[PDB]
Amino acid sequence: TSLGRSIARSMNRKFHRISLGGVRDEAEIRGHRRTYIGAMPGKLIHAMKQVGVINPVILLDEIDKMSSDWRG
Amino acid sequence: TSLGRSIARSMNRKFHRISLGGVRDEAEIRGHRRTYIGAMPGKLIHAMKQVGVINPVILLDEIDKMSSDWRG
Amino acid sequence: TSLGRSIARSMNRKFHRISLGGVRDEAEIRGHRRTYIGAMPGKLIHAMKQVGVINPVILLDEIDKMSSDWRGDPASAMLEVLDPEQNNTFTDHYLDVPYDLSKVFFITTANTLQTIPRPLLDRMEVIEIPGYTNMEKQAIARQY
Amino acid sequence: LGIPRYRPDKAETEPQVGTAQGLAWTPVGGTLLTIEVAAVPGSGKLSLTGQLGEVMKESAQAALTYLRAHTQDYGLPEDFYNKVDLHVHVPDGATPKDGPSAGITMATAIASALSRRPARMDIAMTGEVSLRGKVMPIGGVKEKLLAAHQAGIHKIVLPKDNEAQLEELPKEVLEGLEIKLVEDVGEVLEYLLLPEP
Amino acid sequence: LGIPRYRPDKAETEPQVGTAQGLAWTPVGGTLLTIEVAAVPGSGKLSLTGQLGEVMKESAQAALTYLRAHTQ
Repeated sequence: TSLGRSIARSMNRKFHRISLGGVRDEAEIRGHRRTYIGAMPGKLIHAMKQVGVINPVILLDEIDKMSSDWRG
Repeated sequence: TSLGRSIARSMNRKFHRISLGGVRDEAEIRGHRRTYIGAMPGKLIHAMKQVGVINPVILLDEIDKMSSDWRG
Repeated sequence: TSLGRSIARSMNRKFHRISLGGVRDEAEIRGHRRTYIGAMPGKLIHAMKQVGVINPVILLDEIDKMSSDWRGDPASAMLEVLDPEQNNTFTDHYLDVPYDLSKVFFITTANTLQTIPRPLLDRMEVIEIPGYTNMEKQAIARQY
Repeated sequence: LGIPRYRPDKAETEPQVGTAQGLAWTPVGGTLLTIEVAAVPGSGKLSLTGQLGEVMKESAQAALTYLRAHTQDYGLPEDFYNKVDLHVHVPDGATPKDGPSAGITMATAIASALSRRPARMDIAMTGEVSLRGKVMPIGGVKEKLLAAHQAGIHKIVLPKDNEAQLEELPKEVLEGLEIKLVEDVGEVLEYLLLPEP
Repeated sequence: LGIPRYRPDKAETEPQVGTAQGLAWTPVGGTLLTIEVAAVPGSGKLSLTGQLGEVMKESAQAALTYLRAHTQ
C-alpha cells in the first residue's frame, strides 16, 4: 500500500482504502432499496464523502477473495 | 466480437452483449418470484432493459458456459 | 413426432413431448422433499403445468434411453403413469396426492427394441417402422 | 340397480405365479389386497411400486433371506440377489396400520415369483414377520375376517398365538371359515402355492 | 380378566438358537430388546437393520473383531 501512498504524495491527492474481500452482493458497494433508512451507498461513495477532491486515488484491496452468493 | 459489431453497423441497429458464463439457476435466466421486494428479472431481461427499442441484436457470449443447477 | 401430431390432428387436444433421456434419478421426474431451499416438483408436474387440460396428446421422448443410479426404476413409474388407475397410486417425491393421468392420452417415442424396459415390455406392442425408399424419398420430396 | 361395482369370488388371484391376494386394513371397514410380484432377470437390486413403505422393503430383505436359507426346500435358484431385481406391486403403500399387516402374504407372493409356480385361491391371510421365520401375532382380526366373509373366502389362515382370540367373538362367522393354524411362513407357503417346490 | 396376555413369570422361551434379549432404558422405562441377527452366504459386506446409528456399526465391527480374535 505504501507504494500507492508514495504516489499519492507525488500527485496531490488524498489517499483512501476500502477492502473488498468479503462482500457477496451488489447492495453494499451498490445502493440499497431506497425506501427506508439503511440504504447506505458504496464504500467508494463513503470515500467520496471522505475525500474532498473529485480526483482521489482509491486503493482496491483483495479482489481475489470477493465472491457473489446472493443474486447480483 | 467484431463480427457482431460490424453486422450491427450494417443492419444499423444496436449491438449488445450478455455473457452466459457462470449462470446456474434458471431463475437467474427468468424472473425472480415477484412476492417480496428484492425480486429481479433475469439479466437476459435486464439486458433487454438496456436497449430501448424492441428489435436489437443480442449476442450470447459463450452459451456453453452455464450449468444445470437448482431452481430449474 | 409428426405422426403423434397427426393423432392430435385426429383428436383436437393439446400436444406435448418431453425427454426421458437426460434422466438419471427419480427425483428429477418427481420433485424433491421439502428439505432445502428450492424444493420444486420435477419434470412430470411442471410438464402437466405445460398442458392446459387433463386430456392431452402426450408424446414421450426417448423412453428406451434413461438412467437410474438408485433403487428401482422410473420405468416402473412409467408403468404407473401409463395406467390411469395407478395414477391414483402414482408416487410423489414432493407432492403428496397421486395425480391422475386418466384422460392424458399416451403414445411414446423410441428408437430401439433391444433396450426397452422389462417393466414396460408389458402393455407395449413393438412395431418396426421401416426407413424410406428412394422412390418414397422422391415422393415425399416433390409432394411435401 | 344396473351395474355392480364390486367383484365376484377370487378372479384376479386365479391361482397365479405373479399375484397373490392378502387381507388388508382400514379402521372404517377392512379390505384385501392382491399383491403382484414379478421376478425379472436383472442385477439383484430392489424396486418398490405403489407409493410404498420402506418397512415392506425390509420385510422383503427378511423373507428374501428366508428364501436364501431354504432354496433346496423348494428348488429355488441359488443366486437372484445378483440376477433378479424385483418389482413388488403392493397397492397403496405404507399402511396406517403402522408397518406390517400381511408380511406373510408378501413372502408368499415373492416366493411365487422366484418359483414361477402358481398360487392357490380361496385362501386369504395376514400376519407379521421376522428374520428367523417366526410369524408374529396380529391384533383385532375381526375386520380381516369380516371382509373375507364379504369376499366369500372361507379358508383364512392366522398366526398361532392368535388361537385364543377364537374364544371371544361370535363363532357363527368363525366356524363357517376353515382354519389351518400356522406359526411359520413356510407353512403358508406349502399351504398357499399350487406345487410344493 | 380374559385370556392371559403374557407368560406367567416367564418360564420358557425354547432357548435361543440365533438370537438374544437386551436390557435398555427407554425413558418410559426400559424393556427387553430381543435382537435378530441373520447370516447368509454372502460377500463380507454388512447389514444393519432396525433404525440403528453408526455406533451400532462400530460396536458390530468391534464385536466382529473380537470374534476375529476368537475363532479357533
